[PDB]
Amino acid sequence: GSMKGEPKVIERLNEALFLELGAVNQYWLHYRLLNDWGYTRLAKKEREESIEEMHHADKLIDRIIFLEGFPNLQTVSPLRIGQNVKEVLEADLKGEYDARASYKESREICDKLGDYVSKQLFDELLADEEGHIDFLETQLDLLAKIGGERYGQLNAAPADEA
Amino acid sequence: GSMKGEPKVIERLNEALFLELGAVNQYWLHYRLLNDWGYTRLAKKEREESIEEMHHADKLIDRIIFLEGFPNLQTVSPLRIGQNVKEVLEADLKGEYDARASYKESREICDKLGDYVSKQLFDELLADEEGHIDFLETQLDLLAKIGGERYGQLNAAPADEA
Amino acid sequence: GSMKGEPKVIERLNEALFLELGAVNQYWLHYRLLNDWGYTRLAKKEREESIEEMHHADKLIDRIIFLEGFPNLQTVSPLRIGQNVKEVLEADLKGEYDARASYKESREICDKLGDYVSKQLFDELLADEEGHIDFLETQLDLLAKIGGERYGQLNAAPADEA
Amino acid sequence: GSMKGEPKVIERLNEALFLELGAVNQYWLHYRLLNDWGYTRLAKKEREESIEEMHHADKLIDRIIFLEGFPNLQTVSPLRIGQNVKEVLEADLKGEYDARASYKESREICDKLGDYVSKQLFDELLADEEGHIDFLETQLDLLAKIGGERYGQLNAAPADEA
Amino acid sequence: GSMKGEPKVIERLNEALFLELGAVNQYWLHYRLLNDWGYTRLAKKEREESIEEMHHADKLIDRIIFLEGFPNLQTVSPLRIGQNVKEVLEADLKGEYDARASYKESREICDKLGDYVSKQLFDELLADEEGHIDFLETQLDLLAKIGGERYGQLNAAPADEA
Amino acid sequence: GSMKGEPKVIERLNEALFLELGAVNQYWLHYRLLNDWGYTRLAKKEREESIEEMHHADKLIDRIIFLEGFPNLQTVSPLRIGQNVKEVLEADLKGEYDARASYKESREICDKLGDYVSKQLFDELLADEEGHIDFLETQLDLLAKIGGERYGQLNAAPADEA
Amino acid sequence: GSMKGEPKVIERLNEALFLELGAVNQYWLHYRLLNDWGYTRLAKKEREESIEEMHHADKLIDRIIFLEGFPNLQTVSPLRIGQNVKEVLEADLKGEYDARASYKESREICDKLGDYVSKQLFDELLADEEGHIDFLETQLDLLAKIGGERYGQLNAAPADEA
Ligand code: NA
Ligand code: NA
Ligand code: NA
Ligand code: NA
Ligand code: NA
Ligand code: NA
Ligand code: NA
Ligand code: NA
Ligand code: NA
Ligand code: NA
Repeated sequence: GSMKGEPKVIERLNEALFLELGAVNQYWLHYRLLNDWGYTRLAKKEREESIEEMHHADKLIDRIIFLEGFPNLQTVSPLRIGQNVKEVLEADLKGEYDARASYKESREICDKLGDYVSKQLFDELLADEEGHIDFLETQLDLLAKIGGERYGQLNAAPADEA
Repeated sequence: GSMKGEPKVIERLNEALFLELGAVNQYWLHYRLLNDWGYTRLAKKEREESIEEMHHADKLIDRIIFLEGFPNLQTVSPLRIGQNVKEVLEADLKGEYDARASYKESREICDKLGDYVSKQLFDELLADEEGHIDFLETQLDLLAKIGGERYGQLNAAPADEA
Repeated sequence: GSMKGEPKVIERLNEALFLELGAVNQYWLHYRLLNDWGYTRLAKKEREESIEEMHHADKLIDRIIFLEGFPNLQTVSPLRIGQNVKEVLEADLKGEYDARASYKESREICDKLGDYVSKQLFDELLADEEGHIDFLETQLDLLAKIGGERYGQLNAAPADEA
Repeated sequence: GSMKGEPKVIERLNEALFLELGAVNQYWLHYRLLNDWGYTRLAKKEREESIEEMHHADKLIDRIIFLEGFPNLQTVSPLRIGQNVKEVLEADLKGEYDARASYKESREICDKLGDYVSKQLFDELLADEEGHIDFLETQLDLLAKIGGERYGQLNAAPADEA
Repeated sequence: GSMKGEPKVIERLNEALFLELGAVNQYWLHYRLLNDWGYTRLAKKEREESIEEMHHADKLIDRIIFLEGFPNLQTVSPLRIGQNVKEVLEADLKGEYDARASYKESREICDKLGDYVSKQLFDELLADEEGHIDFLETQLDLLAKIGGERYGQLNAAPADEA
Repeated sequence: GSMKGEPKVIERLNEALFLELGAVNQYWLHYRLLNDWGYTRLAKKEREESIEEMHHADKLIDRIIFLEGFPNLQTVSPLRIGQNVKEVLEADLKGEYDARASYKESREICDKLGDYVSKQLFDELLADEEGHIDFLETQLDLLAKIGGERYGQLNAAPADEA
Repeated sequence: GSMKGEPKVIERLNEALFLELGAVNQYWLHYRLLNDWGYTRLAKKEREESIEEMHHADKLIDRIIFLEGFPNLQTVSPLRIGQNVKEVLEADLKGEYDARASYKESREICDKLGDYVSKQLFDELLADEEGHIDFLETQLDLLAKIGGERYGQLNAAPADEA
């Protein structure tokens, strides 16, 4: 018996890790920019989401090592950095769709190759990303309906607690 | 002695139940839509009002069974589903006026037929619906005065607590 | 990228919602009847199960809206209303088998169409319904073995706590 | 201005008091008999119901004195005393129907004569009696369905807590 | 649908408000006079009753606004100000009878015009006023039986707690 | 509707139970041997793992009964009993690989036959066994790197707490 | 007045960030490898040090944004990944010396250009890195003196708490 994973499974896991490290760093930078712009409420959520992506990355790393593969943390996927509140949300949403599409294909490859526990891991990440797509599309819907300046005000703190 | 109710009283009670199940379901769907649109504060109130209508439905069911009638939960009254915040409030208000008018006529029929305890039940529901008409007309007054986009912002949560 | 679901997936979700609203209402009416008949212990469980079905309905509604579909709360599936304790259990069991069969087919359609998160939702509901089929078949087994009158007594409260 | 009530209103109030003192005493004796027969659970409920009828009697006495009438506590309405559990419930039910019919007629006379606060008092007692008719008819339904001996066992305590 | 009340209903509500503001002010002045005269116990009750009348006034104001009428707080009904303890009680009693008679007629007009929730409000105020007529007639009965000077002493505090 | 499972599904469930009872007993005996040899820390973990396998066996038994099959607890799979610390870990690892391979094939058969809830149960056990394979391969890696005598010392308690 | 930093200062800050993201990822992977190898005590320290490097990265990001520069999180410095405990410590030490040398040069450039607050930030990071060089050189000294296998045993947990 051996836990040596399928090379294609470890590749999909590393591709997920590539995207996850990009998302961690994009959310963390969006956090710092949003805070510097005054949108301290959205910034706090952005930092929470960076941390959620760190947990995803950690689960992927752990699974690759268990499959006796080598996790690649040397590179991170292309960042999309926004220059105003709406661009930040739109950039996050595009990265979420990239993750969604990647994990859907990955769960299918793991299933086809008989690695059902890795398949399960991609199924859990897929559900998590769809939840965050929910959130981001809701925020962009709200921003369109009440307008960007009111959306920014709603997500800014007053000066005595900024 | 017999608790067998007047057929016309059980009919009025079932007509109230018909409307009440419609209101439960309309408020619950309005809850889920409002939340998905970002108006998490109005959504929470909408869900509270759905639950209040469930309690009305439950009292009606209990009274019909006590009168040895058969409660009908198979059908629900026509739903009015809004597509923006103002339409949601307007749709709820129309259903409240339907309930108000139905319960006013029902208290009169129960009184005429000598079922004063059923009459009392319609009197309590009538007062409750008028309270909710108060609330909805106040919210629509506020929305007209400060404008729909500011009313939406007021009833939305920031992103770190949405 | 788009969260617009497959029309056939939203149809299966709405078909589940149709059945779920029927189950909510059947369990709630069975609750009120059982209580009126004196079987206050079985009534309390029936009301708990109605609430469990409300949570199922709520998850389905939320998923349909996320897929940008329109949840239908206007109609509810045909109710089976029992006229004694055993008929109540038998009627609930038939509705559970309807839900089981519907969700099994739905998980297969979602899987075939590539909506694995909706598939997951049907998988969780399927497990939940099978648990309730377990319970109902156990209760009907007990009722057959100790007899209906002893089963009724076991599930009735004494008069000072009824 | 004068609080001197209508003679016919005080008569209806005294007629209610007549019935209420009969119900107090019938429930209290049924309590002591049921306990002596071993049905300690039903006995405890019977004693609770005697006390509920004492509160009704007290409200009637207070209202008669406020109307400057003279409450009659010299006589009590005919008691119906059962000789087994089912007869006790049937006897209580007959007295409840007597009270119900009396209070319905009394609320109508008070209303016709313009004493709306006395009318209200009869409306509250009417609702209370209908609740107790609910309870008694439920218990008699249960007794018929599981049988009198099982109903007695259900409402008896074991010997170490009788 | 419209909550625009019947003009005659708003008139009755405003007539009640007229009397209620008079009662508030009469009880508050009677409070201050009684205290200045040394009857600190009766004064405290008088101030409590002023506050109870404020709550009545507030309910009336709220109902008029809900009916889309305009509450009139510009005028207050004629005050009856006593110059000794017995005159204070007699003056309060006369105002209570005025309120009682006004609310009885008002509940009848609201009922006739189909505004059963306003009718209910007058029914609740009517019961409340009859309770206070009870109290005042009891106090005047006591004052006649033990004599005015003993009644005054009973309702005065000693000098170290006056 | 019927919960009568596929005969091949109950066979796979019973095959899992066969292996699980073997693992329970192998871990429990390894516990007692390790303790007797002085390796009280590894012994405590071994006993914890026996109990984890008991929970697996219990879930399988429950599922077989729900499918109206008959759980077989008469036989247990071949035990591999080690005679030193490294052999104990190697023997546990071989049994874990047997369980892993059995559950992977079983999830595939349940899926093919349309029993997705039984499939889910094998998916959860599969993930659990892979976690324990992780642990055992890590311990064997550590034992090779620091040497068996140091690994034994690390997993022994001092004499005043052995 | 303007907070627009010197381009060369932002370059040094971004060069520090480049190294810091490499250190975060190297420590996090070393954490997961060490844990998988059984050295759970050293793994926990490695994860703590990854987090310390995250705080350094965060301070650098914040300072770059304050200087109106653009933080680069797209690339990370070359990782040195060890394949046994001693190589892990040696690889961490080499990265620490790279950071030390980079921050020493950076504090000198910031000082020369008159950005004393950025200079201060490099001075604080420099002190922090020298503390971690202290730790790593101490651990490598200990490993040489007691031997690698005893150093590994010392930094491994027993099986009941691994
Ligand atoms: Na993620
Ligand atoms: Na605003
Ligand atoms: Na209602
Ligand atoms: Na009337
Ligand atoms: Na369900
Ligand atoms: Na599949
Ligand atoms: Na009574
Ligand atoms: Na008043
Ligand atoms: Na197992
Ligand atoms: Na650092």
